[PDB]
Amino acid sequence: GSFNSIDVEINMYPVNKTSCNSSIGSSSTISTSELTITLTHEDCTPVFIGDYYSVVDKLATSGFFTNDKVHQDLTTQCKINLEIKCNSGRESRQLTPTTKVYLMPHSETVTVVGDCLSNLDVYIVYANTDAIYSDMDVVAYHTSYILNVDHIPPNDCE
Amino acid sequence: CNITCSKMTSKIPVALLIHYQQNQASCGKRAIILETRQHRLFCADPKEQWVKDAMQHLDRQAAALT
Repeated sequence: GSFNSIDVEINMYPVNKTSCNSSIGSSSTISTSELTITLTHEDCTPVFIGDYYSVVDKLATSGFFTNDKVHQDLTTQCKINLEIKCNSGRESRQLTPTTKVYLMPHSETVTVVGDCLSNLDVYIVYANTDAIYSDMDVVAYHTSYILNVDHIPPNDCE
Repeated sequence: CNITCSKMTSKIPVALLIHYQQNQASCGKRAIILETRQHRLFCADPKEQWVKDAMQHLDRQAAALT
């Protein structure tokens, strides 16, 4: 039941700003002038080492990633909080994922502030890269139709 | 040709990259193919330092795997 790697993938539509500012720290953020994404985690052993954000048209992908050099301590429970805030917002509801069973321990919360996205997918990927076959828990949220972002490269912020 | 190099990709975090390959002369632009953790391919331009370092990095990983 262990894992050693976490990925967060956020796809959004439609978005207008492309210049972006990012930070990995106790509070991890990806910011444009129209959007703010914030990641806090707690008791998570794998370490986040960067984030990304790339847009094609008004279609964007973005997210946060750890390396895979360390496994999750199984005596504590990794907790992932993700907030997606419109700079033009007020109402702050959280989100419900596709139901499903998981082989690894973790908790996650996705909060959304604002109404500026027609489309929003959010994937949290807990992965055990010490597996022979693909060994990933995938917690998925959708607010409408599932966007395709293959073909959009995960560029760093700029 | 599974891929033909139109636009080149701008900087991708070296941590997200898992493989690179020389692209066929026949395929498209004679450039480098990059593979990401998400199982995706993008065409990069070998002259940029970033791509160069990326390559020396994956090269470093492939050795070690041996």
